[PDB]
Amino acid sequence: ELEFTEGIGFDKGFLSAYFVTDFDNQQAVLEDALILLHQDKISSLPDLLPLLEKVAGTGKPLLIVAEDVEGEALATLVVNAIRKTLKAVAVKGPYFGDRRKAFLEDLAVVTGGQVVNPDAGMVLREVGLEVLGSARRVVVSKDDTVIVDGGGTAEAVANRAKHLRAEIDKSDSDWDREKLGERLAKLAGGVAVI
Repeated sequence: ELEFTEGIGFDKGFLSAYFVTDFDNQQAVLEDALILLHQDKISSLPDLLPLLEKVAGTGKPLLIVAEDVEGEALATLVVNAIRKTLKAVAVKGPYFGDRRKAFLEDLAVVTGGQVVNPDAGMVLREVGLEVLGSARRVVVSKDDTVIVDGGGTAEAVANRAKHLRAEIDKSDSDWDREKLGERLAKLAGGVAVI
């Protein structure tokens, strides 16, 4: 079809009500935000602090999409979001297994960021603003997240789309093909135009 819903979204909402910016619509709204995509779970504050201090210094709000966010890391995130010293929201990644990791890569592609993957050998404590994606607008609801106009490049998006189409033609499972198809549809609507 030619119709599509603006931005890229998934059925995962905020991890804490303390991140809510508008209780009328029960959602957290971020404008011109920075986006951290983390493969694993974020819990250690020391490991996350260095990047958070950098982000806090930028004045832009932050969306965090990880396997899960908890412990002392979630706490300082909540606290600083309340004080507004760092307007942020933490959300959990949508799917599971390879599909889960593949979707974070999709998000990184459309937002122009880089997935932080400790399993690959990366270390959060040493990453800078370069690993962060960007989006003109982010809206996190109780059970869903939508990202509008990501900062990804034309070639990264085009290549990812070509990659998904190839996966669709080499798939011998209708169930699988359909999942790939929905990722392709979402991908397209997440990037910024003009």
